[PDB]
Amino acid sequence: MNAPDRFELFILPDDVPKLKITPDSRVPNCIIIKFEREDHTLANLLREELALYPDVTFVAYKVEHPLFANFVMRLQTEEGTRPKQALERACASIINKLKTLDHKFNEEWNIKN
Amino acid sequence: SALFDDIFTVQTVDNGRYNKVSRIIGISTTNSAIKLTLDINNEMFPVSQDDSLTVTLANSLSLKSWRPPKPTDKSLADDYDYVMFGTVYKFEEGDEDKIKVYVSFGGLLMCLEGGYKSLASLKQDNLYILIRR
Amino acid sequence: LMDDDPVLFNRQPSLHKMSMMAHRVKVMPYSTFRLNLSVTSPYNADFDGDEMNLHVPQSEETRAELSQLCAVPLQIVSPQSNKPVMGIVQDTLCGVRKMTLRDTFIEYEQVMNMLFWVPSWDGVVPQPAILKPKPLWTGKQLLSIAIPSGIHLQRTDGGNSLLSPKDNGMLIVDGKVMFGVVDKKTVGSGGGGLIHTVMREKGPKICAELFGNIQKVVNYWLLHNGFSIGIGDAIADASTMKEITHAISSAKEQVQEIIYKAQHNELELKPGMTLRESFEGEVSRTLNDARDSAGRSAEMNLKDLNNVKQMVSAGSKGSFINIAQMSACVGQQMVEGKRIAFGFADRSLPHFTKDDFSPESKGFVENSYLRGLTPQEFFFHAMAGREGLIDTAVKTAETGYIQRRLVKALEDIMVHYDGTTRNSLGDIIQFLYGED
Amino acid sequence: ELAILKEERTTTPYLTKYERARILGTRALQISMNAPVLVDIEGETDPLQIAMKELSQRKIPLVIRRYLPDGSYEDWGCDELIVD
Amino acid sequence: NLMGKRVDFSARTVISGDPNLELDQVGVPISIAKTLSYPETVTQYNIHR
Amino acid sequence: LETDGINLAEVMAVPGVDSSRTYSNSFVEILSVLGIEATRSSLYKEILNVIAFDGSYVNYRHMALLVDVMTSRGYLMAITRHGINRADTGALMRCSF
Amino acid sequence: NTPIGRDGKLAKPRQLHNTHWGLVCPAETPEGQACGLVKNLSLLSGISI
Amino acid sequence: DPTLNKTVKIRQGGYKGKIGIVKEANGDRFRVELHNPNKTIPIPCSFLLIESTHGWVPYED
Amino acid sequence: RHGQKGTIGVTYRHEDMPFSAEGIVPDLIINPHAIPSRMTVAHLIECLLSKVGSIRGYEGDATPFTDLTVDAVSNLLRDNGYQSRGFEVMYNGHTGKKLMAQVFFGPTYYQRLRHMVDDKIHARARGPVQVLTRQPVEGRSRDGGLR
Amino acid sequence: MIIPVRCFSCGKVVGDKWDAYLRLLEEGKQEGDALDELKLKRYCCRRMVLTHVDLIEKFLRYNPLE
Amino acid sequence: YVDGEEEETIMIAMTPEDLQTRSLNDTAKRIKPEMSTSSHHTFTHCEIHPSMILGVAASIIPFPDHNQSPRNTYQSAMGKQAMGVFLTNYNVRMDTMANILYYPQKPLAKTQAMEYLKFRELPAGQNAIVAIACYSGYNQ
Amino acid sequence: EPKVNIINAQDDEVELMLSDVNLSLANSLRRTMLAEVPTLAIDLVEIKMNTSVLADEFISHRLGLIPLVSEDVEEMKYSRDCTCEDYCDECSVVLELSARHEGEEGTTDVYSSSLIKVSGPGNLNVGEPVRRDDYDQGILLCKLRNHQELNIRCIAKKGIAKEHAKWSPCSAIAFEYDPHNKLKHTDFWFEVDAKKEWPDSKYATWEEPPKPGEVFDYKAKPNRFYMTVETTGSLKANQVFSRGIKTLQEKLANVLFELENSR
RNA sequence: UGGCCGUUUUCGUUGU
Ligand SMILES: [Mg+2]
Ligand SMILES: [Zn+2]
Ligand SMILES: [Zn+2]
Repeated sequence: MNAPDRFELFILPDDVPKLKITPDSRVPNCIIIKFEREDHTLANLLREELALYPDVTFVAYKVEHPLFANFVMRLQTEEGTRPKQALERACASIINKLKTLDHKFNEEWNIKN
Repeated sequence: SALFDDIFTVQTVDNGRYNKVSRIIGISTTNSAIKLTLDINNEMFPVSQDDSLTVTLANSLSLKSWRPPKPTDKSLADDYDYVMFGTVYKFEEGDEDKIKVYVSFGGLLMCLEGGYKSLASLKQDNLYILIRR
Repeated sequence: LMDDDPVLFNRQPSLHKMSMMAHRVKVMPYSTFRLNLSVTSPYNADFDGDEMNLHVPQSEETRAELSQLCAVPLQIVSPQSNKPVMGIVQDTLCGVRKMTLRDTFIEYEQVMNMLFWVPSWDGVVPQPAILKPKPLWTGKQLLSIAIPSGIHLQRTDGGNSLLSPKDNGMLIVDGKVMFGVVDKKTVGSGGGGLIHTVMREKGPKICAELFGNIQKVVNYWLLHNGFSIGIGDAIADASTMKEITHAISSAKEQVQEIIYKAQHNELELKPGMTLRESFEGEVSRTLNDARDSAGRSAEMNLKDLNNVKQMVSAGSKGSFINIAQMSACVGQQMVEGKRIAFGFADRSLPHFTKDDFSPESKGFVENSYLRGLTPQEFFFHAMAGREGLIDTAVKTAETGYIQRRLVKALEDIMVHYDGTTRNSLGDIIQFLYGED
Repeated sequence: ELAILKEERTTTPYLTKYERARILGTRALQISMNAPVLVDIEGETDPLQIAMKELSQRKIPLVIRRYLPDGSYEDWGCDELIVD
Repeated sequence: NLMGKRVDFSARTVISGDPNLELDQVGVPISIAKTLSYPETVTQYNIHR
Repeated sequence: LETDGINLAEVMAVPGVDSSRTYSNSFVEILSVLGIEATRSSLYKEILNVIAFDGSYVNYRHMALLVDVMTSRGYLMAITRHGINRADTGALMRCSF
Repeated sequence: NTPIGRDGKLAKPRQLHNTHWGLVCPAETPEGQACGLVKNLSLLSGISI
Repeated sequence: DPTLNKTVKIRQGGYKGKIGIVKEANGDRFRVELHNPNKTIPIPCSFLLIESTHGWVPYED
Repeated sequence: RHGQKGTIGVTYRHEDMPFSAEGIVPDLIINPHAIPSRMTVAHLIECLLSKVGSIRGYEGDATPFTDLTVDAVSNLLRDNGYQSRGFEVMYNGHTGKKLMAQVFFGPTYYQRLRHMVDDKIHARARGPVQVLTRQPVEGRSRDGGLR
Repeated sequence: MIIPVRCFSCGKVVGDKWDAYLRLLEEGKQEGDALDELKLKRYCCRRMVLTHVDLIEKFLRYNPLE
Repeated sequence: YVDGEEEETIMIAMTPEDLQTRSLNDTAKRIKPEMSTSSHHTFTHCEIHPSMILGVAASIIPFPDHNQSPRNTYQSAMGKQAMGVFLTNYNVRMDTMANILYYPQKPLAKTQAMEYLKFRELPAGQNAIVAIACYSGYNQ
Repeated sequence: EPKVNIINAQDDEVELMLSDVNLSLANSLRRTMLAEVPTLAIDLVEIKMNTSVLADEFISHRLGLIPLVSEDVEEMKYSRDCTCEDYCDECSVVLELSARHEGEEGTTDVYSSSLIKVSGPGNLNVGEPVRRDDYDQGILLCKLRNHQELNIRCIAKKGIAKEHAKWSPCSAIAFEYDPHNKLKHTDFWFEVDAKKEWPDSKYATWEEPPKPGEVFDYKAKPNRFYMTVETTGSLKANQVFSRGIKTLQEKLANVLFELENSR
């Protein structure tokens, strides 16, 4: 009787931007990201890689409550790189890794049958 | 910069309950009456009975937020195969020369005996312990 | 209503003033109330279907009073027994027990997460208990990250040394766990626990925050580790079964000989009791002792991997007798303090012959639940359970009545400014409340 | 008669929790119904928050009248009371 | 009806766990917060809200 | 020596017994023989024993307040309709109970 | 059912008894005030006519 | 207002094409109750379809 | 079927929940704490026998006072290629990282209960009052007010 | 009542297989076998077809009001 | 047939096996009572089957000889508030409160007695795969 | 760097081996394809009339689970976003069923096959119900007896498995790694020993058991994931895999677009 | 054109 809309777990309201950044002023070169309409599916993937990078000092996130569809990511790269660049770099890296996996699977399925 | 050093023999190794962690009673080679009791992680740095070890206790590693260790930076540990950061929860001013120093590595405790001359400089807050090979 | 507003909250019966509190509002979907799993004890509540009621102030002065007088933090220590009333219970407790075992290690990325979960976290990672060859942390470090600054404590269990080979005993310095298996005895509602000190030292607000922080951290770690129970937890090696079987045989033989003597007017008469009563008391002591012995044997058999033992040690649930009954033996069934009566003619059940006094013949359940009871023993167990049910049903109403009478009696006594305790008229009952 | 002179006041000078709550609620009400504010407001639009801050500065114009058991009373100032 | 009475501005429901809430907070279904209400005097500090 | 049966006044005069310590479990005889204050102490001890036998504990001040209210007037104000209502307090009070 | 009422709790009427072996369910009974009063015939019970 | 208690559908929005009934028509934001779910949702007057003599008529009836 | 009554706290999509080696997920998740204190061994035995029946494709005989023992069930479950005590390795869902513990996992006979939540939810701002007393009425159905 | 569409646990559609299961049972094959030939390995599906009860025939055995 | 009064003076064998004296020592099964107070036994009746002593709401429970009796009683209690299919003709009957579970399923673990209670023909519960494990702390 | 090795392929079930990718990535792929694969299923059931013994809601539900061939759903826009007034044939595929029984004896059995496509944004291969074979009658929706008639006017739309479990194209994803527990991420319960109790996985031969003298590797990581996919038939397993990868890709691309646009 | 009215008393069953 007070359940949320199941279409709202992924759809975004207009007034709220998909992503929201908050610099973390209590330590240097640290940022906190306020996501929207996302969960472990995206957060875990982003975090794994952004941790694998060399110039990232601290990276973490958390799912506030499974009844709400958004999470917050903490990111703090060394002074060498601003966090935004590190995040988009990881984005590109996974993009290309997935593209490679897709291509290999396509070829493998073609040959297999 | 090393506040202590010695070479220790492993008299007895005991596992008992635990599996990944075990207790070793060691005695120094250079100076007897220096009895060492430490608890170490079998998988992370396996050992066995009758072993010999090089022990150091250095206040720092420079030759506050942590970070993964860059390969560019150098540290005293570079020549040892097991490091444990610690803090001293008790600096006993014991008997005539049975002075004991108590360091806890976040659950792994270390009780040490030795001459005041040997332990005079271990009255500190946080201590690293290094083991060669 | 908007978030953060103050509103009352209640359960029925409202036995002790820790059954009402003033909370804060958070708007959410679905049609149920939700409580932090810690505050269940003061409400003596559980989610097996229980219900709560609510109320709302309609004025600001009332909002002020609720905020300043009935907020949860101020209620943490119970003037009933000058001790903390809430505590870490169930999963958080049984988990933080394992998280603080000496031989649990946490790799870097998980620690990245957990350190961020703690809302009040300083934002400065602590250096690891290993910097080579692999950065590892021990749970104690993380659990400590929860405890705020400027905290002290200590405790000696079993007279252990400052080395603690058993890993018992608790020593906290500046709010950093130096060692010790943190569990009920340290974080329970009992006096002298961590919570007591945090309350008294940093005030209430920080003590409230502490529950949330520890809950978050230990819940997260348990999630990424997880815990379960299974039937094997209620089974032991065949050798222990042989031991316990022979112990049972010995106890039965002892009772046999006790009966043989009592038959022959050779059994010594206990002062203040007759032949039959002393005979029954002796046999009951024998059977209880045999049950306890077999239970301790089965208990010492258990490995530390067994989940049942892990819960018992953690203490968030269960007790030794539970294990003894499940695995070793149900034991003797007692009714109104006496063995099973001879409801029939000179016997308990018609299946046995007349005048049998042996344990089974008057309500000794030989096997354990895992083996499964025999019919007669099942019936005896049913008698015992029904008796317990009746006792609870009767006792509840009488206790309610007595509490009502008392509350009505003292309802007017209050403490004036002069420091004297007077009822309405002005009679003085204590010149200085409680004499202090 | 029922009053007692400030030289001989005997009651405790600390402000009891009940006095705190009553003064806070009273002031916050008055504040919330167009009463003047004796200290600055910067971001705390909540009248209760205003009252809390004003008490923290000891700038609240209210006198507690405590009643002795007999019937006599004494007058303490919210200014003078030692707030913990 | 004098020592006790049925009162206004109340609500009843079931309870459920919530490891992710504060100690002094409580899940409150939306419908109730929509039903109950609290008077609020008009000041310059909340006119817009 | 422990006994079944209560006779407080007579036993203290039996030779061979410390007459300064002997205690009985029926605080009514304590009131009858050893006055009121002894009654207060015996009552408190009995309540404390009853509660604590299981293993529980209660702050002493509360039980002290209970007893000292019970015997404020000087006689056992047994907590029922009789004793409470027999108090000369306001009618509205004793009526509701 | 049992026409023993509830004015005065007692326990002899409510409790189980040895003779019940094989005539009433040792497992079934309601909860609360009726606990122990309302019984149920065993799975081979039979009533004399 | 003669535009109450009539079957109404949604042409645009997250519930595109759901039969609903006008329960409350205070003004400029019509409260319409649906059938598939057990709930009523507000919705602007111009995001609905109104049944008419023939076919479905938008907000001009 | 053994008194382990309980409610539903929150629900999880298919992915977030743990899955066994075979890709299964469990329908429902209960608290281990509830079992040991209550000594409901029959619950565990039923789960075991239900697992055995499902794999071997027939219903089990759980008549009390018989010769069946957990030994036979363990033997069958092992012969059919499973842990002879019904444990089954599970994997986290939020990451897929294994679970350091081995979960007990099987089909158990449940049965929904009549006390739906919405039958009990209630509110009251203002409404009918007893004419005799000018006090709010009693009962949820009549917009009553709680005592 | 009626064989469900999708297995609650996994989601492997099963309802269509019910008739085939009855058919296989007809000639006396043991139930485990029949469940095999349908290719139902995860017992999360075996539980249904083994222990579903058909009621819709019972409910139809009453003459409809039409 | 026999009643309680007639039972007063009859010696029964728990099962047909006892009618013949038995002669092993398993570590995981129940053990019979010693029954050694009468070295000579002359039986006159033998129980049909011990499980017959239960009630209708009690035979639904599997392995009732493996539980703490109050749990048996609790289970008996709620057994009567379990949604399900009470009567085939619910459609034609038109009562005040009646509920039906979409897809009732018989219990995988039956007690032999449920044949005559028709439970396997009219169940009131499902067979669900449940994982007994602290997953995320919401199941406390 | 990422590799692939299919072990057994088929229309529905894929049993492959994925290696050399972050375990986070394999898990997120599993999740996304379980949850975030756009598909087509019945959405609005409009019942002209019914005479069955099954509640109208009961049928509407049963239809909700019917798998629809959605091989071209990727072309179909979201009904939420489509600009048409009411639905259109470019944002909705209309299916209708009207079955009946006649005669006083026997029982009819309306199956999924009796469903019919009325319209749809053709010739996009969408709307058709799935079947194992041609003669395979298929899913059983109801049974009808004398005079009982069933008529319905269904609708489908493009939703995602998040919004309901009918949009799930995946049935049961197997998943595992380290069949011998080299990384030790699990501690094995036992009564006597770990090895003589726990039976071995089916991938046992795919990685050699650790040598008795072998010692722990503290830098070891999970590398080889063996994930065996299956489907209801609404989409080919290869299509499932490729579409999941594409969806995850475009999602990250959206995120990166947001990042760059924010400045 | 605002304004606006739905029983009691029993007994039962249950729930925490
Ligand atoms: Mg309860
Ligand atoms: Zn399945
Ligand atoms: Zn369209």
